[PDB]
Amino acid sequence: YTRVVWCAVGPEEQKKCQQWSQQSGQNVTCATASTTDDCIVLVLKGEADALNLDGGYIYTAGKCGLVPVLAENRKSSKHSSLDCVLRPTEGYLAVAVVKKANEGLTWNSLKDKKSCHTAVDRTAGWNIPMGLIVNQTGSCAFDEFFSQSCAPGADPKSRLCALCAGDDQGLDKCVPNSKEKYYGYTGAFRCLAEDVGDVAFVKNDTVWENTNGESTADWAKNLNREDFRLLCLDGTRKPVTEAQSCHLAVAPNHAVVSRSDRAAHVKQVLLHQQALFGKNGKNCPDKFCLFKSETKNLLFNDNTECLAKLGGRPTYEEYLGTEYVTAIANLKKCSTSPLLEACAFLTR
Amino acid sequence: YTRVVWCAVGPEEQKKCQQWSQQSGQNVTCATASTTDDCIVLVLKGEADALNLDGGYIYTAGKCGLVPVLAENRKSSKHSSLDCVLRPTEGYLAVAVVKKANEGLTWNSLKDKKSCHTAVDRTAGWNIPMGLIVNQTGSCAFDEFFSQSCAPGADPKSRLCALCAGDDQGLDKCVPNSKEKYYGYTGAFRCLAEDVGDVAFVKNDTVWENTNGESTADWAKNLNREDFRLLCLDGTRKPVTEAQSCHLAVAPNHAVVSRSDRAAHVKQVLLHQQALFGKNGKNCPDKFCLFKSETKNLLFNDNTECLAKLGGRPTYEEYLGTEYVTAIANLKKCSTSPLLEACAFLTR
Ligand SMILES: *[C@@H]1O[C@H](CO)[C@@H](O[C@@H]2O[C@H](CO)[C@@H](O[C@@H]3O[C@H](CO)[C@@H](O)[C@H](O)[C@@H]3O)[C@H](O)[C@H]2NC(C)=O)[C@H](O)[C@H]1NC(C)=O
Ligand SMILES: *[C@@H]1O[C@H](CO)[C@@H](O[C@@H]2O[C@H](CO)[C@@H](O[C@@H]3O[C@H](CO)[C@@H](O)[C@H](O)[C@@H]3O)[C@H](O)[C@H]2NC(C)=O)[C@H](O)[C@H]1NC(C)=O
Ligand SMILES: *[C@@H]1O[C@H](CO)[C@@H](O[C@@H]2O[C@H](CO)[C@@H](O[C@@H]3O[C@H](CO)[C@@H](O)[C@H](O)[C@@H]3O)[C@H](O)[C@H]2NC(C)=O)[C@H](O)[C@H]1NC(C)=O
Ligand SMILES: *[C@@H]1O[C@H](CO)[C@@H](O[C@@H]2O[C@H](CO)[C@@H](O[C@@H]3O[C@H](CO)[C@@H](O)[C@H](O)[C@@H]3O)[C@H](O)[C@H]2NC(C)=O)[C@H](O)[C@H]1NC(C)=O
Ligand SMILES: *[C@@H]1O[C@H](CO)[C@@H](O)[C@H](O)[C@H]1NC(C)=O
Ligand SMILES: *[C@@H]1O[C@H](CO)[C@@H](O)[C@H](O)[C@H]1NC(C)=O
Ligand SMILES: [Fe+3]
Ligand SMILES: [Fe+3]
Repeated sequence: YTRVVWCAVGPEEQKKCQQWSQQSGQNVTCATASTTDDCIVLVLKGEADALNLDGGYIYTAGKCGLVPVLAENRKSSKHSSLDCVLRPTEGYLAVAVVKKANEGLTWNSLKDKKSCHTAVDRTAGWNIPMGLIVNQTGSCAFDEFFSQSCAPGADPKSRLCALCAGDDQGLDKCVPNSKEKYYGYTGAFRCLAEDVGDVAFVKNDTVWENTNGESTADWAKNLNREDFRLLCLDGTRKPVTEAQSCHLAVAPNHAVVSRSDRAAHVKQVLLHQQALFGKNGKNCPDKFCLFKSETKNLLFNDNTECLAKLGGRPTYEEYLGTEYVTAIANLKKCSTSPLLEACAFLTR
Repeated sequence: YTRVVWCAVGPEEQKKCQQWSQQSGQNVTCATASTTDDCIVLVLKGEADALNLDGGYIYTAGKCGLVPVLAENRKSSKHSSLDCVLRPTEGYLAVAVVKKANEGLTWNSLKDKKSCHTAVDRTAGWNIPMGLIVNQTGSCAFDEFFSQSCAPGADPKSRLCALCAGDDQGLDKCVPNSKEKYYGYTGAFRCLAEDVGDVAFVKNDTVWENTNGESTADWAKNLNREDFRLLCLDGTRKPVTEAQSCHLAVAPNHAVVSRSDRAAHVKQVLLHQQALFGKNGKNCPDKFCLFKSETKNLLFNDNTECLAKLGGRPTYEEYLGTEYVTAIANLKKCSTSPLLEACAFLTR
């Protein structure tokens, strides 16, 4: 079996996948599922081979025995002659975002506000913010800390999914895939920009990438950077330019995960695949571009220069980092998770 | 060893072979095996010398180091003046064939349909259709694409062998030799003519050759040309008369293969052998006709005028054509093969 079966989450990621298969000549093929946890189960079960996960989902995959393969790398500030595949990975900035018009909304005034999230169990939209909120309150009532939220993945009949809009017919409310209007980085931002929520937990890069006409989709083009403000742990409301000291935490990059037995092969294929269809690649933009999806961060983030290597075969722990592992572990004492609990025997 | 040891597949091909031996005065003799792969292994091992293979089987033979010797060549409409052994080869038309009666079955609704095939790994019955289906779906789960199939050679306990009937006691279900009821071109057709399947992947010529009493065997004689029809890649359902732009792909002719050292010998013996017992032959029909097989396409196709030479020194690649070689290679990224793996190994 020399093909690598990519798991796509939802029809958008699935149609991109379909193309990737065709252009790579079935070097890559596609399994599909509604949610990322379903895909993690597909990879567990041998019906798929690999997928690109947010660090939060990498915690779950690693609890189920999967390992990381290749990290994402995005344009750096240091500017290095070292090649993208060899350049050290940077992290990204998890930040809270508000409309500047809503004054008097600081860190310490978030209770009973409407919040927007990428999805449940992701790093910027959930793990870091909710972990911090639980730490301060001394309470596991993250479910009742906000009046309403949109957090795809949560209990669909809960208040954490009250704000999620579904697709366009309004169906599949709060499924954690891009079919949902407010899924993901982009979706949490949109959720804020149409003021369905008061704060959005995203990354630094989302704010710039969707403001000042960088996205010429409906909601986004008209958006404006100065109308938005980064809440800090201190209690301030700084502008987006001040992200380097107004960030909630530093988040490990979305990385590819696979089973151990299939790791080295998947890496191989992917290293070559990005040569063919990556940023500066032979068939990019002729036949297919792997890291470009028309602003929907499909399969990978759109701002991915390339997939960088890692040192050795790292575990999910080494990759994510002892301290982020602990922050996650602690947030998860507040909440049992089916996939996590079914797998919990693998690490005892 | 001036004898050419022909490999026969099944007792049916074996008993025709036997006669061919006797009349040719042991200029040719017979080895036997259950399947075509087994015969290719006999040629590898020096235990046989040559046999006539479908283009798909020629790819496998070529991965194991065998070379083509003489193509089959069929009654043409054009050129027709250069003698048969010197006439350029034309290819053949791989087509999908359905009962006309079954409306609402085009190309794009073949999922969950019942399929009939010549055998696994052949050009018209397997490689071209499945290759396209895998390309369309972006998925290597071709085994689960059709509800049931008959594809001799597949895992006999699988669903791709569910429909195959065996011989007459029903034994040897789904072995890819003519003793199984739905093996080969003819066998795929019949699988349709008795509606055990909904589509059959065969060549143009099979359709005419079994309809309108062109065959006076049981199932075939009563057939009508217009009760069967050809699905197109566009999605149409045009007549068999319309084969020329409702063809799935162009198929390289069934060719004889041998080991590389024995090629030039086998050629001469065969060119002389067809002079003796061929279409236009001194001992045909008197004592033996090499290209007539009791309507069972034994050893060679029945519509074979003769064996034509090949241009230059061809590899299995050159003969089949750079593009169909790739169509095969990709479909085989979805499936490991024992003989191919042993040959990817031992010859290197
Ligand atoms: C699909 O995946 C295959 C498998 O990796 C890719 O084919 C491989 O790519 C190149 C193109 O010929 C070959 O690599 C080179 O081989 C030669 C030795 O002859 C040498 O320059 C280097 O050692 C280098 O590795 C390799 O032979 C080839 N593999 C096969 C089996 O042909 C292919 O590029 C991928 N295509 C797409 C569209 O994804
Ligand atoms: C927060 O996210 C934004 C958006 O990704 C980051 O800004 C981006 O930073 C890179 C590197 O600093 C910029 O590239 C630089 O731009 C100049 C063009 O003047 C170019 O010559 C250099 O080669 C260099 O790559 C990039 O333009 C910029 N993106 C946008 C949309 O402005 C920012 O660095 C992040 N902030 C923190 C604190 O990490
Ligand atoms: C089996 O194969 C051998 C070939 O190796 C056949 O032997 C050949 O038999 C013919 C006579 O039938 C000989 O032909 C000669 O041709 C010239 C014309 O250029 C003529 O002048 C001679 O008088 C003679 O007719 C030929 O020499 C001979 N070849 C060998 C190598 O001995 C044999 O007939 C084949 N038998 C069957 C049943 O296939
Ligand atoms: C699809 O397959 C059918 C059957 O294999 C092809 O029809 C056959 O075509 C040959 C050559 O065109 C015909 O031979 C002709 O016979 C007549 C005598 O009646 C003669 O006038 C011509 O000189 C030529 O020799 C043959 O009769 C015909 N067979 C049948 C049963 O109709 C057809 O050409 C194939 N079409 C495509 C597009 O591949
Ligand atoms: C089949 O794959 C080819 C490349 O091998 C691609 O160009 C084509 O688009 C694929 N088929 C379809 C229906 O897209
Ligand atoms: C809160 O602070 C940090 C989380 O940022 C954590 O290390 C610490 O254990 C927590 N303690 C309490 C009492 O919440
Ligand atoms: Fe993330
Ligand atoms: Fe064939």
